[PDB]
Amino acid sequence: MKFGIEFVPNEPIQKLCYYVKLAEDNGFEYCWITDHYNNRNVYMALTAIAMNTNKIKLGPGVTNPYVRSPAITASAIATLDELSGGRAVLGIGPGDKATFDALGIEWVKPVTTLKESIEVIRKLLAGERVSYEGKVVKIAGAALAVKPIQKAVPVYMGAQGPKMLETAGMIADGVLINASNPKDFEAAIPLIKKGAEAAGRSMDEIDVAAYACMSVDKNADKAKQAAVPVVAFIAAGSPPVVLERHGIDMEKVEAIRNALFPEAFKNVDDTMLEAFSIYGTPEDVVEKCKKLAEMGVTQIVAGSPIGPNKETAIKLIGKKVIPALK
Amino acid sequence: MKFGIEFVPNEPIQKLCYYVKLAEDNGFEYCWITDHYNNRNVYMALTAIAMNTNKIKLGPGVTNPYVRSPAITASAIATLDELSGGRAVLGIGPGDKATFDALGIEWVKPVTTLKESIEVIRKLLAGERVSYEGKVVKIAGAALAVKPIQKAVPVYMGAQGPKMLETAGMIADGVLINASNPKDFEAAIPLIKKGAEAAGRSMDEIDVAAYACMSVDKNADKAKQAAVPVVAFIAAGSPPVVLERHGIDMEKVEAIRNALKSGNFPEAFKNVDDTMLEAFSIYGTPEDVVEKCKKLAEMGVTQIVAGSPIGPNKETAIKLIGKKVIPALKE
Ligand SMILES: C[C@H](OP(=O)(O)OC[C@@H](O)[C@@H](O)[C@@H](O)Cn1c2nc(=O)[nH]c(=O)c-2cc2ccc(O)cc21)C(=O)N[C@@H](CCC(=O)N[C@@H](CCC(=O)O)C(=O)O)C(=O)O
Ligand SMILES: C[C@H](OP(=O)(O)OC[C@@H](O)[C@@H](O)[C@@H](O)Cn1c2nc(=O)[nH]c(=O)c-2cc2ccc(O)cc21)C(=O)N[C@@H](CCC(=O)N[C@@H](CCC(=O)O)C(=O)O)C(=O)O
Repeated sequence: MKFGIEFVPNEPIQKLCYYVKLAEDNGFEYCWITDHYNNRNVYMALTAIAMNTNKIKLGPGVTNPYVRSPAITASAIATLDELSGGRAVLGIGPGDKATFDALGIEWVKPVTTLKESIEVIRKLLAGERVSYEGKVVKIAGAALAVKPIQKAVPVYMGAQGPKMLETAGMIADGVLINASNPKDFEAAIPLIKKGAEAAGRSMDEIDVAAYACMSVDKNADKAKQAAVPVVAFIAAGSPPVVLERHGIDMEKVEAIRNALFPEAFKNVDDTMLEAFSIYGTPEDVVEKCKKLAEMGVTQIVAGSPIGPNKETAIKLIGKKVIPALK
Repeated sequence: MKFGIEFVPNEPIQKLCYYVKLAEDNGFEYCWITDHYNNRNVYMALTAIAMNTNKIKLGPGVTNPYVRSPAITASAIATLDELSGGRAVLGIGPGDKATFDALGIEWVKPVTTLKESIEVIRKLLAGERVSYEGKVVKIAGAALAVKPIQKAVPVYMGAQGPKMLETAGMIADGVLINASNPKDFEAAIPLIKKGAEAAGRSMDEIDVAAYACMSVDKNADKAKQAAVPVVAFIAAGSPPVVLERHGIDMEKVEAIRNALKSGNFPEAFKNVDDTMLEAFSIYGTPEDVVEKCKKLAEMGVTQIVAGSPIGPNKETAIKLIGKKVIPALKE
């Protein structure tokens, strides 16, 4: 099993550089930084991370076709790959309606715009002159001067909806799914497989990644309790099909959505902690990851909280979780 | 053949970080930075270099037991290995009398000092609490809190003389020999092998490195011209044994010795001839240099250090070596 780590660049980048180097020392293989206009800029954070790291893969987790021209994205990814000596990965997704409303941006065909941005980004990274008259994305004679070091920078798609999961199976080198429980993947992987069989691809070409809420501590209950605030936020934002897949009292969920705080947090129960987070001792967490692996998951991203204390939990994971899971 | 690159940190450290990143891009595997009190500090240079690189191995080429405590050398190396994610190498040598006469440092038994220093550095790096009552190095209760990432950081000895070569066979993970010609390695690798056999070691455990003067250019004569000033210095400093081995006109040498002594660089270079260029440098076209490196591999060289001048232009030369030399010699 491969492990990733994710951070919002909402603290001074030096602190983030410490966490990621700590993650590299502890055998994490992927570093994913969120991209939102209100936080520190993702590529500037990835530059500093690159300079403080040596082996860990890194890149946006995830950017999108809208807040920058896909041409700019491609050139940013190439710069990162150059600087890091061939370690870049491109996490890319459609974004969200709240953002583009705020920014005055049209949320044009999410699935198509993404598919086509990705095809255009792959070609520019290959050093091709690109003339591409898509439905949404339209390029005329663009070329990069900057080159990546890798022949093909991996592209990981964020996908929650059915079409995106299938579109990912057809084009993506990997898929980031905001899920933490094996049932979420029993459903979504066939949807990716459908796309992958369609396009002639084996599932060996596709890193299915669990972008999970993790919370590991030496004390099971200290760990469980660190999970609670993120779990309460998940339950709120989940669509009913997920609510029905794991069997969640929409009663609590109206009480959590409403309370949102300590009232929101009080209504979080054990079926929700089962459903939206890998929590427990290292031995509990090692077991939950084993199960996700049987379901086709090849990367687990230890998202927030990483534990009650991120620093302590990164180290605990390095000592007692990563080596037990190959 | 693995390739290394050498650099004196005598320009702003950002310029050096560019050259090393460029060498990494171009497939060089080792970066060796000299350690002399008059230039930029070797470990501050290596720190910056580590932050601008990702996979090239890096270290001092070479430090010595005298200008810092060996315990300070150990923790500096551990700090480098931590920062770089496990890429450090410790190049270490006895230093030189001229420096320690300048600095008021007694050049005590260079071979026993070096062996004892290397042994203490390794025990320190292995995390041991160290009490060591050597003939020169005496340590009581010392222990590092800083830990390397590599279980064993490699130790490369710089070695020109036969007792230093023998010692390297017994204790070193690699040997940096300042020489560019197969005749030097014919003479030296038997000496290394004797120490290895005495210590019970295979020669697969030992990276024999030619710390060479290299000058490559699409134009062989331009390459040759660029190597002269460095060759002038190597001929001048060569011990007497080395110059007869290669048949250097010893009168052309003294003329080079006086000119550099006075700082008369143009007079020094006027006295360098083809015999010293073939003796003390690897020069010419990429095809020429590839052939010369194969003749070095034949004597038992497993790393070539593309030392100064690298080429007429360092930046151009690093790229040409990357494109036309390293791939040809890559097992
Ligand atoms: C757009 C939406 O896609 P979704 O897969 O359900 O959810 C998208 C999320 O993944 C998206 O919000 C991500 O960008 C969020 N995301 C982040 N978004 C950000 O931009 N920044 C972040 O840092 C970020 C982090 C993050 C981390 C992990 C991750 O797991 C995702 C991340 C959707 O509606 N998908 C539908 C497509 C429906 C649709 O849009 N149809 C249109 C277009 C179809 C076409 O024309 O091709 C139509 O009917 O015409 C589906 O899958 O069926
Ligand atoms: C001490 C001297 O050793 P040497 O092997 O000739 O030293 C030449 C170089 O290796 C040495 O000067 C290096 O430190 C110089 N050097 C630099 N030295 C620096 O300190 N900084 C540098 O950056 C540097 C760069 C460098 C790069 C490559 C390189 O290959 C050498 C480098 C010597 O005379 N050795 C003889 C005699 C050994 C000896 O001293 N025996 C004594 C001592 C006995 C005892 O100590 O126990 C005796 O028998 O009485 C021998 O090897 O046989």
